[PDB]
Amino acid sequence: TGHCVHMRGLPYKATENDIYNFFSPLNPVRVHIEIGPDGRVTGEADVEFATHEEAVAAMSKDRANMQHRYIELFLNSTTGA
Repeated sequence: TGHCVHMRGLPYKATENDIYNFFSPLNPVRVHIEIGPDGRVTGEADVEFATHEEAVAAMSKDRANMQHRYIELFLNSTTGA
């Protein structure tokens, strides 16, 4: 669908909208929210953006979700998309 950006270490309140609205005030053109059982555990997701430029603006704050603390936030795409 879009660009995409990866996340590992997500908390017991992980949701698709949770993860991308902390990545920043961004708009993923898609999300996949991916975890242990049901959205509560170690989460392991990827999110699909309006370009390396939407997603690199996500690459600005990393540490910033889990009770103020950190997730493996990393690009994996190119602005093609």
